[PDB]
Amino acid sequence: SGFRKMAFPSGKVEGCMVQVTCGTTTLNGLWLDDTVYCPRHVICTAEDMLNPNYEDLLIRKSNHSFLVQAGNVQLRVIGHSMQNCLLRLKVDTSNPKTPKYKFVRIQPGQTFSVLACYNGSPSGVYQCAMRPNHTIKGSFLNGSCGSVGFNIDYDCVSFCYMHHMELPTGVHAGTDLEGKFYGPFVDRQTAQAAGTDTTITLNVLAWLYAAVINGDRWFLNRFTTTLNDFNLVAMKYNYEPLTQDHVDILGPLSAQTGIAVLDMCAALKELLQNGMNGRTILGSTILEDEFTPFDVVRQCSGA
Amino acid sequence: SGFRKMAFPSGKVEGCMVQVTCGTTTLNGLWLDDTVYCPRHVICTAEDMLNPNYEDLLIRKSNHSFLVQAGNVQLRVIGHSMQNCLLRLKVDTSNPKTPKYKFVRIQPGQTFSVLACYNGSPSGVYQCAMRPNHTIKGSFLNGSCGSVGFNIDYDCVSFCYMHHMELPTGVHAGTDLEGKFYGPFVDRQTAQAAGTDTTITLNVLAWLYAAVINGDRWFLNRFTTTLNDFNLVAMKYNYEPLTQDHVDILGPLSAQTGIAVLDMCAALKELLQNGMNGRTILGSTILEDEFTPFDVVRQCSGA
Ligand SMILES: CCC(C)(C)NC(=O)[C@@H](c1cccn1C)N(C(=O)Cn1nnc2ccccc21)c1ccc(NC(C)=O)cc1
Ligand SMILES: CCC(C)(C)NC(=O)[C@@H](c1cccn1C)N(C(=O)Cn1nnc2ccccc21)c1ccc(NC(C)=O)cc1
Repeated sequence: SGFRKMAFPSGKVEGCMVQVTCGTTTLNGLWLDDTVYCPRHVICTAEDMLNPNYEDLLIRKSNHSFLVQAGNVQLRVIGHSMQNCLLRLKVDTSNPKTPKYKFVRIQPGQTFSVLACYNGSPSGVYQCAMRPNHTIKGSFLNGSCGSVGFNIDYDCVSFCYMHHMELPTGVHAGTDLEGKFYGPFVDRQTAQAAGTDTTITLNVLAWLYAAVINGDRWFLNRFTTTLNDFNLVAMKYNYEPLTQDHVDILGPLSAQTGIAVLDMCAALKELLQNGMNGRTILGSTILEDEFTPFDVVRQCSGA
Repeated sequence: SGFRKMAFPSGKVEGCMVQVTCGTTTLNGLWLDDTVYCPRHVICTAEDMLNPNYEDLLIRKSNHSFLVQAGNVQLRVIGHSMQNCLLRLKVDTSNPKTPKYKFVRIQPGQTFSVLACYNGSPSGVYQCAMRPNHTIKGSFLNGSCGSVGFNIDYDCVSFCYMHHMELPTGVHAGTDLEGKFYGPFVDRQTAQAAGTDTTITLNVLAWLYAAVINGDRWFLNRFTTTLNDFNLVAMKYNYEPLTQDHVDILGPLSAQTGIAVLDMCAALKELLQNGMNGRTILGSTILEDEFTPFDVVRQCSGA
């Protein structure tokens, strides 16, 4: 019993974290096989950040310009190149702790674990969602760039996020591991801002199923709804429209609990319109949207 | 920026987790140097759980009765003994991944990370508090016994919890790593129940300081209070009394933010009496009590 925001164990990722220094700037990199990946902004002076020509800035850098440390062991850089917003530093040693891995680009609404790191040293782990506006509501301080986000599936690590910057509202932006940003953001000094965000409807419905599995049932009613009529209430309360794909994804949780997807939608509609009337759901007074259907099933497991 | 429930990176602990089997029962153990620690109930049949004489049950067990696996490598048991509610299984191999470590008994209100494990394989990590009633509100399924809780301080792992059981209300009980239970609980079948719990006042005040550091200030007022007058409101709303020790602990956060401890107490008193009036604090509508002052300082870091 119980339901917690839960992160993947971080060890397989800790074994890949290194410190990358270029001049006075230090941040983190990810060492997989004989390559270290890190944000390309590591090569920039403060002045360069205002209008960087990264191609031209990189050409003036030498392999010797980069100091890479794995723990207390220096790794010699033998090649450097750029891939989108990442630097790929080829090194003289293949990481013996490289896990089975994949690079994946995740979709808005999906969740992942973040291993916050400073100076190549892991400091904490937490679970996030990629928001509809392509930011994450993380916890990052200066020095955290190059920290990564990931999921783990049967000992295979799917890396999905590398941290590049904080935005003025204090939320966070980065790239996939091919170096393409999530969202319209750019790695240079501009007035860019996160767009308006939305609540992740599918995740809220998942979390209601989790509540039911854990014994909180008070919000279930005898009301019914159609997809159209639900989406009218979603729109008013700044929720994403529910789609048929979303309904299908909720099939397994619906079958386990015996509550029809549209019946849970009727429960959510009443929660939106009326509040909780002094009650809690899994100890929350807010409707949580950072658990996916997969997270619920994984954590509540079998029987 | 940002403030998240954050766990310690779990790698140093993952390297210590093993699977312990006795007959048809499998659970987890912690392998440090040449010893594996696990809950003593691993030796029990279902029938034994009703009235176990552990001393007598253990004497009939052989070193050969225990199957211990670290990953896919079998570790041979060369001695067995009991320490309070734990078994200590001496093994033929010292764990080469044993970190610097200490065993500590934590106090109610303090937080720690839990590495949930099944069949000796880590599955997830999350942050908990030891509740005033000596339980934890964890997320554990059958098979999770022997999962551990810990903190990390400069590469030293302080182990503080080993999981033994779930209680009827769905909260969780266990021991320190000397095998002494937290709370009045026992490792046998009885009608034992968690006692009434209380909100951890010191932690709520910490989390309000974290909000201020992150830019949420709306709850600050011009009101003042005394410790006595605050404790009257604490008592009514089922909060722990604030003590002078608690006030002293909040010194650093008070100095950083410039808000006097008793002035934050006046802010909390109004929040308790009046609600939020449609506002949130760090995205919460509830007053969070599972961050200690140390957690706030660690996560918000320096400047
Ligand atoms: C957080 C404050 C603002 C909104 C102003 N943004 C930046 O400072 C940003 C940036 C400044 C100029 C361009 N960008 C993208 N940046 C980081 O966010 C970096 N960052 N990432 N996570 C952070 C968390 C807290 C603070 C800064 C953080 C950053 C990145 C690289 C540099 N490099 C050099 C040489 O100055 C400086 C700042
Ligand atoms: C969770 C349900 C109840 C409240 C009935 N308690 C137990 O089953 C308990 C227990 C049963 C009898 C004595 N105790 C302490 N126990 C575990 O909790 C175990 N446990 N720990 N975390 C759990 C999470 C979910 C379910 C069980 C969990 C447990 C421990 C060992 C056994 N051993 C054998 C041979 O039967 C059986 C049950």
